[PDB]
Amino acid sequence: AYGLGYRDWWTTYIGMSHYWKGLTAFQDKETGELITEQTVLDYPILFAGE
Amino acid sequence: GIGQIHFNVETSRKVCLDLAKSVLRLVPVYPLVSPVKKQHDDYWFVGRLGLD
Repeated sequence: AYGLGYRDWWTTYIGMSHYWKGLTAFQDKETGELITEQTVLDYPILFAGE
Repeated sequence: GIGQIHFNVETSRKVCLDLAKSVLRLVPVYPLVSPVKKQHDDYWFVGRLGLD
């Protein structure tokens, strides 16, 4: 933009879509409960010996 | 050469059954619990801004 000769002023319209923070979650239909975190359920068992 | 020092396959299966029965005896019920307790149809995918 400087190379082509535009000088001395700039006005930018910040977008609607990107400038904010946000979250995503599951909302249960029966009750307004929000689930935002995840977990791994697993049951390792160690076999050691001869 | 050396002989009769390791189990057969069938005895290995029997010992594994015994171990499974013992471990079940210690822990009769499934301990772990999951935050998501319903099928995918029940939940509603929504997006929010930052909490509060």
